[PDB]
Amino acid sequence: AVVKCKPTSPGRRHVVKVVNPELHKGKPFAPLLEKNSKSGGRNNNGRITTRHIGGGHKQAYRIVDFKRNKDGIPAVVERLEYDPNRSANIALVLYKDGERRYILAPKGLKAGDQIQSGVDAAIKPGNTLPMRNIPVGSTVHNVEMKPGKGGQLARSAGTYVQIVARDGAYVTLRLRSGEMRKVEADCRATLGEVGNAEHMLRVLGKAGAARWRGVRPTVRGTAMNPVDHPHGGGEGRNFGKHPVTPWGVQTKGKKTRSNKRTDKFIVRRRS
Amino acid sequence: MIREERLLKVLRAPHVSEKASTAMEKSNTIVLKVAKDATKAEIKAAVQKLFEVEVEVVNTLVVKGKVKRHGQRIGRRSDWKKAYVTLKEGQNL
Amino acid sequence: MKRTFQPSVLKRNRSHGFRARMATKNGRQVLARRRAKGRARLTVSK
RNA sequence: AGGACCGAACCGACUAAUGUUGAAAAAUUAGCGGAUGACUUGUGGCUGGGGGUGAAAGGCCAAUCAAACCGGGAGAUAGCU
RNA sequence: GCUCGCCGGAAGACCAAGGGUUCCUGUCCAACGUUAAUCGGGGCAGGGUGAGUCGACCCCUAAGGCGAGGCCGAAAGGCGUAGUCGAUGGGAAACAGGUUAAUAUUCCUGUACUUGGUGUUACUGCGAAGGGGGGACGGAGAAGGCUAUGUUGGCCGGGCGACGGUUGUCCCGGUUUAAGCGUGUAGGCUGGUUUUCCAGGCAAAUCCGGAAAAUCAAGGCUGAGGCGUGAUGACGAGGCACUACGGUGCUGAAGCAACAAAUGCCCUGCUUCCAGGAAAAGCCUCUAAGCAUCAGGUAACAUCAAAUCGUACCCCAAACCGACACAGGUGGUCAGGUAGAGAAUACCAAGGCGCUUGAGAGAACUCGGGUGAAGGAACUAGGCAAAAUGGUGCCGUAACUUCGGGAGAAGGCACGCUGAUAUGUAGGUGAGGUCCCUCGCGGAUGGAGCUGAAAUCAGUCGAAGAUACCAGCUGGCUGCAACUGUUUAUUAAAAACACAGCACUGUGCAAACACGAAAGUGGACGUAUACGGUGUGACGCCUGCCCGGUGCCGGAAGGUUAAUU
Ligand SMILES: [Mg+2]
Ligand SMILES: [Mg+2]
Ligand SMILES: [Mg+2]
Ligand SMILES: [Mg+2]
Ligand SMILES: [Mg+2]
Ligand SMILES: [Mg+2]
Ligand SMILES: [Mg+2]
Ligand SMILES: [Mg+2]
Ligand SMILES: [Mg+2]
Ligand SMILES: [Mg+2]
Ligand SMILES: [Mg+2]
Ligand SMILES: [Mg+2]
Ligand SMILES: [Mg+2]
Ligand SMILES: [Mg+2]
Ligand SMILES: [Mg+2]
Ligand SMILES: [Mg+2]
Ligand SMILES: [Mg+2]
Ligand SMILES: [Mg+2]
Ligand SMILES: [Mg+2]
Ligand SMILES: [Mg+2]
Ligand SMILES: [Mg+2]
Ligand SMILES: [Mg+2]
Ligand SMILES: [Mg+2]
Ligand SMILES: [Mg+2]
Ligand SMILES: [Mg+2]
Ligand SMILES: [Mg+2]
Ligand SMILES: [Mg+2]
Ligand SMILES: [Mg+2]
Ligand SMILES: [Mg+2]
Ligand SMILES: [Mg+2]
Ligand SMILES: [Mg+2]
Ligand SMILES: [Mg+2]
Ligand SMILES: [Mg+2]
Ligand SMILES: [Mg+2]
Ligand SMILES: [Mg+2]
Ligand SMILES: [Mg+2]
Ligand SMILES: [Mg+2]
Ligand SMILES: [Mg+2]
Ligand SMILES: [Mg+2]
Ligand SMILES: [Mg+2]
Ligand SMILES: [Mg+2]
Ligand SMILES: [Mg+2]
Ligand SMILES: [Mg+2]
Ligand SMILES: [Mg+2]
Ligand SMILES: [Mg+2]
Ligand SMILES: [Mg+2]
Ligand SMILES: [Mg+2]
Ligand SMILES: [Mg+2]
Ligand SMILES: [Mg+2]
Ligand SMILES: [Mg+2]
Ligand SMILES: [Mg+2]
Ligand SMILES: [Mg+2]
Ligand SMILES: [Mg+2]
Repeated sequence: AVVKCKPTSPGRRHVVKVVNPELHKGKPFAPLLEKNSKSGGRNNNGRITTRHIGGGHKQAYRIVDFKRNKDGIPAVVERLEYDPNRSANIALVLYKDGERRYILAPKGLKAGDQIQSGVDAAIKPGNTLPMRNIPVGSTVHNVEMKPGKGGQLARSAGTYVQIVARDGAYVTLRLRSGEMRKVEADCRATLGEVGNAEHMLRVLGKAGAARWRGVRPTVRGTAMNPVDHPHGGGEGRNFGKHPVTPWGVQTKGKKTRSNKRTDKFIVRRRS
Repeated sequence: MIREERLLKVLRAPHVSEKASTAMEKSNTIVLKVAKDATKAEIKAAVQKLFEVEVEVVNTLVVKGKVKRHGQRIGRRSDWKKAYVTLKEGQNL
Repeated sequence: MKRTFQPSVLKRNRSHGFRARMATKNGRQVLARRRAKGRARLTVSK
């Protein structure tokens, strides 16, 4: 549910929270946790390579099963959980053989719901099948790009792909970007949309809420001196040049994709 | 078991001082200068062999040498090891 | 006011000590120069 | 509940006077701002010179910065004193 | 030595870091010490640091470093796997009393505990680099139970007062005791126990996980404190005897209760929130290979061992960082009384100090303060500076508003002491007694003693009762920036930067992009509700026309056009 905070202080006035009462209040399932320490956006040469990354809360990594290859064994959803490492929620599932795993939580999934993977699974949300076995027109998520590699497309809160066509060894997918892409029909997909679609209604409300998430401040190029940025300089607010990145490349319209290896799979660019 | 050659090198001298004199009279403890690399086990063995007494326990410490001016040139005395060797009650060295 | 030299013997040794000098070609060239000059103290090690 | 309120420690540095061969190569005194947070602090680590780092002042990078310091090319060159 | 003054959340005490003999004793006064110096952190000599349980070393990992092979690179080298290092974190165990001129949880006395090796006895399925559990983890909040600690009474010892009074509802001092061992308490968490089966836990598993039955209603784990014991001991106000008057020798009474009470402990708890909160070992457990009446494991007993290095001294400072015996800087720990909301403030305790030039004088002027007739901003670029306001309770409070605010708006009244209500109230605490008891660190009733606000009435002193210290000036119109934040270390704190929000644009994952001759790495163990760039800058109402110029995007007929031939 989406709740507006009352304006008892100026930093609360514009806050909008996404509050989900279904989520587990306790700690996560410890056997499926690992550490993930932070980078500050610094590579192994120690230099900043991605700007504006730093601080925020400590986070444990939850091992999520994107492969969904434990075929023929039913699983029951034990609970939905908050995962700090991503926009979607996750679901702890218990397989009939006693194994527990985390998966992405689809829209509509609740505790007690049964799921299954493989060629002979039912067409039901949370079930995973090869896209050869999924009807054309279906909405899916967590779509593999290569058979066996694990889901890479449509993982974020509220996302999904549509299977628009089937042509021999390939299916055509419409992605959230609007791109039409071919993928091998052997690739797996999970039926349904990713849950937590209200994620995009949140309003952070104050500067510190972005700092909690490990985003550091952006300084505008035009606020700088010429030595620092192409936009830098001027006595007063001045500009008078074509907008560029800090490294001098045009940043308003100039296309940057250059991958002749994967061009064959792209039926239609997002436009 | 320690070789007798080793035991004949570990004890260097008795230490004379008011603290040492009081240690002997009140606590039946002899104070010795010992080899820098001497262990409590070697000191105990050497005392029992060479002084022919029975040793209760050995406590040891390293004394750091003083920095001293000889004329103008600066010099430093050597570090050395001191042993407080407690004898059994009626030994009487 | 807080001045520039804030001593730490661990940091001193790790930054400028004998083993740090020996770990690289350029460090070994420091030692070579200082030996050639005839320095009494090659490094900060003590 | 809160980058909520008053206010010590703690962090800062708005005003004034003193000091200006100083008590001090940036402080003292009286007042001043924040004070559960985008807070503050200890230890250790990483980023290196057309390079870093910068909530951006050309700021900071050992009392040095519109290109650090040390050695070298080197007795640079100086229609100038 | 006697007085006086100063600090006392420190100007006292204990550490880390850093220093390294500055520590203690004797001796010296040339130089050093902003003067003198018999003194000294000065010179000279001698002494002084005692550990199975403190700390390091050691075992274990974090960030990160190094890295066999490897991949990559003119060379030098870069990156990284297996590994191996790396604490600021996890991992066994000791307390009280005494003692030196100078160390002490290290020495002595008393009383404990831990780990490991041997050996004896009894029983026995033992075994890992592998599996599982544990270790193992956030912020905020509330309340209860406690203790440290303090106050009062009692008790014991001492006193009867330099000047009116002081045998008492009088004055001064003491009234201390650990770890361990036993007890398992306030309280917290969890349903137990037994069989059968199993696509899981890189193979196995009696372990964990899952499924199904039967059966039982209490079973287990965690836990401050209290009490007992430790302890017929130790310590003890003082008193007595010496003194080489420096300090030793001898002896020791009481040693209880109530009430108050932490920011410490129960608490790694409980409640709640979103921003969702290390790892690895020690530890427990399961088995593999293998051993298989052996080794090996468990329990009791005895014995041996527990090395090495640090331990002096300063440590908000004359010993560290600042050239100085320098108004500077420097992390952690302890936290008495009265008053007070308080770690503020004033005055004190324990404890520590008077800041290493003095003596006079009492000019101008300078500095830091006090008070000021009448006037009251007339001063000045400018109320700069100063003066003023200042507490608690209660009454009362406007425009405007995003309905929270504005607000402590503004403004006003009360406030001391004594007595009474009530020889100390409401409230808190709760002894004895009594009753019960699934019987104890138990439940009910009971109210002694103790503690103790606030209010009202009456009186009373002063010029003045929030008496000192401490402690908002207030209001009106307006520009700018929404706001809290950030900034030119050392002349600029702002209207500048940032910000939540908005938009454009790139990016389909071996992503764009950035660092890098490369290998790689960040982006991200993310995947278009995501990530990068650029501009604008909460919110409200909005955001008009121009594609000629310069850029970018799409186009692919034609013109022109490279290497090549
Ligand atoms: Mg993240
Ligand atoms: Mg932005
Ligand atoms: Mg600028
Ligand atoms: Mg440029
Ligand atoms: Mg202009
Ligand atoms: Mg113009
Ligand atoms: Mg001993
Ligand atoms: Mg605040
Ligand atoms: Mg404020
Ligand atoms: Mg400080
Ligand atoms: Mg300023
Ligand atoms: Mg001040
Ligand atoms: Mg405040
Ligand atoms: Mg400028
Ligand atoms: Mg500088
Ligand atoms: Mg240059
Ligand atoms: Mg030349
Ligand atoms: Mg020249
Ligand atoms: Mg005083
Ligand atoms: Mg004070
Ligand atoms: Mg000396
Ligand atoms: Mg001395
Ligand atoms: Mg003289
Ligand atoms: Mg003199
Ligand atoms: Mg001396
Ligand atoms: Mg020792
Ligand atoms: Mg490593
Ligand atoms: Mg190699
Ligand atoms: Mg490497
Ligand atoms: Mg290691
Ligand atoms: Mg440590
Ligand atoms: Mg001492
Ligand atoms: Mg008590
Ligand atoms: Mg506190
Ligand atoms: Mg000491
Ligand atoms: Mg002085
Ligand atoms: Mg000083
Ligand atoms: Mg005068
Ligand atoms: Mg004056
Ligand atoms: Mg005045
Ligand atoms: Mg006047
Ligand atoms: Mg007047
Ligand atoms: Mg007037
Ligand atoms: Mg005027
Ligand atoms: Mg005038
Ligand atoms: Mg003023
Ligand atoms: Mg004033
Ligand atoms: Mg105007
Ligand atoms: Mg502002
Ligand atoms: Mg600053
Ligand atoms: Mg400045
Ligand atoms: Mg990559
Ligand atoms: Mg702007």
